[PDB]
Amino acid sequence: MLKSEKQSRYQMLNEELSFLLEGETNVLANLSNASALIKSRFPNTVFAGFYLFDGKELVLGPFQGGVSCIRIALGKGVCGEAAHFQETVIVGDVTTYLNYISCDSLAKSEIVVPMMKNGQLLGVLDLDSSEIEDYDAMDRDYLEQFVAILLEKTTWDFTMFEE
Amino acid sequence: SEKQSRYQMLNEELSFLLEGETNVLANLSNASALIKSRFPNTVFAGFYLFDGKELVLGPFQGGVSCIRIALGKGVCGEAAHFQETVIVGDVTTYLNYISCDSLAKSEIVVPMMKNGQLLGVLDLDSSEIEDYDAMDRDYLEQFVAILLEKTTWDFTMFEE
Ligand SMILES: C[S@@](=O)CC[C@H](N)C(=O)O
Ligand SMILES: C[S@@](=O)CC[C@H](N)C(=O)O
Repeated sequence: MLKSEKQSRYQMLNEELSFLLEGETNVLANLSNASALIKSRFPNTVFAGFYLFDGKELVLGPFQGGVSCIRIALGKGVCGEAAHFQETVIVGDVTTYLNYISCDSLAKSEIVVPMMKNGQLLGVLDLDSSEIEDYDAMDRDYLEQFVAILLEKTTWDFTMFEE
Repeated sequence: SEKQSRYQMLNEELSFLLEGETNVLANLSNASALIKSRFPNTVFAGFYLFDGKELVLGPFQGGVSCIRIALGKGVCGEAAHFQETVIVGDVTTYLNYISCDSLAKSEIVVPMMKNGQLLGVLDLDSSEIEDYDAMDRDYLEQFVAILLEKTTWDFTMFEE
């Protein structure tokens, strides 16, 4: 995908997220549709979704794709690395990468943007592509701005679903 | 009509995934992924959880969808209100239907109950007409049963 079109796709992506979340704070509906949205803008996406922090590790959250890894310990895997340092992590080639937890998929490249609030790790937004070297700094800046529109629009509260 | 083995392989696959895993989020999320990958005509496969007064979009597989469904509204509100699995053979000639995907032609919603409480519903949309019959209701209610006994409805570990 051309750089100018990637840039454009991301501009409509982040705007649409703002339009979608306008007036909606539910973390469940937001996290869910967010993954649906990303998946609809990037065809190479083989996985788009979240992994939330259960307090001790990362457990699978709303996502788009095939059956995936359930839990992930910090430091381990691309997602584990990201959650640890709390910084985006990109992987050009996943087949020659050393710390990559392969939960199937035809993922050749992957990126993980950490979600943070009040110095606390809420979890991570992760995307896998069917193409090698498919994520760069452009993807990094827009996905972080995405996560930012997400958290800014979402009240991290699961209260309403208990009992 | 061997839609049974398909569903057997599916439900056996399900128990295996929840084997030693009770997190509501991890479980509901993979359940939608599992259904989706196992049934080709699936346009939407996911859940709508009850927030106290209405249905609210939860872990699903599909395009961007409706966020909240009032009880009694649409096929999801129906299934929720009557706490009984509902089936629609032709989504277009069904009056009380809520469209969130233009490619959906038939739909089946199966309620999720626990201790006389509505937890939510499992909603499946197909791109084919009358693609769901009594066989789907049996096997999907069998899916939900297994899902609800191996899953602890607890979000507390994500709060704060
Ligand atoms: C859904 S599945 O792709 C997840 C985890 C990830 N690739 C890892 O190295 O952490
Ligand atoms: C996600 S979508 O298929 C929603 C709706 C449902 N068919 C309606 O009658 O409730």
